[PDB]
Amino acid sequence: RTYLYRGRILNLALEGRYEIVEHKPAVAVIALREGRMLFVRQMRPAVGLAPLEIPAGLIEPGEDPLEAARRELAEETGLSGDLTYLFSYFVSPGFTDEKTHVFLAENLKEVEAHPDEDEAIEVVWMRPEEALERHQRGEVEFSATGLVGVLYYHAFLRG
Amino acid sequence: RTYLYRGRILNLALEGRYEIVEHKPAVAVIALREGRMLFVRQMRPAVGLAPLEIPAGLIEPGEDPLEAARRELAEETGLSGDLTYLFSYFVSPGFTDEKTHVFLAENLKEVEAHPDEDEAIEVVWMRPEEALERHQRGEVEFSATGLVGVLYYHAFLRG
Ligand SMILES: Nc1ncnc2c1ncn2[C@@H]1O[C@H](COP(=O)(O)OP(=O)(O)OC[C@H]2O[C@@H](O)[C@H](O)[C@@H]2O)[C@@H](O)[C@H]1O
Ligand SMILES: Nc1ncnc2c1ncn2[C@@H]1O[C@H](COP(=O)(O)OP(=O)(O)OC[C@H]2O[C@@H](O)[C@H](O)[C@@H]2O)[C@@H](O)[C@H]1O
Ligand SMILES: [Gd]
Ligand SMILES: [Gd]
Ligand SMILES: [Gd]
Ligand SMILES: [Gd]
Ligand SMILES: [Gd]
Ligand SMILES: [Gd]
Ligand SMILES: [Gd]
Ligand SMILES: [Gd]
Repeated sequence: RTYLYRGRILNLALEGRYEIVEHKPAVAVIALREGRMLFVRQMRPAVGLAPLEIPAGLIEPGEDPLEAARRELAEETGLSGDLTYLFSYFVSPGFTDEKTHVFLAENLKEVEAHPDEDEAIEVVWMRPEEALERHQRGEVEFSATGLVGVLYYHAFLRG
Repeated sequence: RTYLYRGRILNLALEGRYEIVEHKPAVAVIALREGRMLFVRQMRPAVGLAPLEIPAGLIEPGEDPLEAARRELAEETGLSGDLTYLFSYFVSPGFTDEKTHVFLAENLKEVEAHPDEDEAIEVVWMRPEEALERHQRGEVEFSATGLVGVLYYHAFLRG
């Protein structure tokens, strides 16, 4: 495996004829409250639009999945909760090793008296049914984390 | 956006401080039959293991999503069926523009008298319940397509 580029959140390498992109692992948090799921949107230069996602981020040096999940939820929404590990997935094993760990957040609580808002992120509480409905009409795009959250909801959280 | 590398299935570029990986779009096919979902496994150099996935592939030049879906299902499993577009998602909008289009395949039929097997792929018909169960114990890994298929099943195909 020879490297062509070593960067901030990724390295580009070649293994034979295989182009490989090493990428830090990540976390995603599904949070439901009063029939609404906590989605987030932000400027995504790579795609040129802001898809519907759920709180998520890269695991930082020194962090395990659970810890990164707590930090991302706290930093992007100013919330904490009781987290439960659900499952993980490789975003695109055909070229990258980025692995995402998904958690469920319950009993949401303000991290502090007056949470410090994240300017780069837009918090969007929305019924998972609406997110899917709108996506089906081509009105909104999904990130893998957003779609996984929506599907997980329909499969195990309704009622 | 300046390019550092132009390759076969991806280009590495820089947009300001953002590292961007342009990648061809892809397709995935969820197929259920007799309580079993059609999963596939193959050597994935990027991750060093063979996660549980569903028939999937890159959209080739000249193809639209539906056509690529038909080809991948045919080439990886030797099957055809009535396809229905379900939804799409960006695998990791934080660094790549790879977008995946998911379809449902019903009324599966042999593409030909004696289907030509794909040596690089391992076809694994398995109950989605078992896939999830085993993954939960750390016995098998999931690709985004595999997890999406499993969750979709639990949300809309049981009964
Ligand atoms: N990183 C790579 N570099 C060069 N050639 C590759 C690579 N990955 C696959 N190939 C070649 O392309 C052919 C398969 O093409 P695809 O139709 O795109 O399917 P595949 O890559 O096997 O799986 C596609 C989808 O699953 C996930 O891994 C990923 O998200 C991707 O969108 C194979 O015969 C293989 O030789
Ligand atoms: N391509 C990039 N290049 C350089 N810096 C980046 C990039 N993407 C994000 N950043 C920087 O990192 C910080 C955010 O880090 P993360 O915690 O990793 O979260 P984010 O990248 O915003 O979303 C993470 C997850 O969602 C999906 O887009 C993707 O699958 C990723 O795993 C931001 O302040 C931003 O400046
Ligand atoms: Gd984030
Ligand atoms: Gd972050
Ligand atoms: Gd504060
Ligand atoms: Gd609606
Ligand atoms: Gd494939
Ligand atoms: Gd293929
Ligand atoms: Gd044949
Ligand atoms: Gd079992």
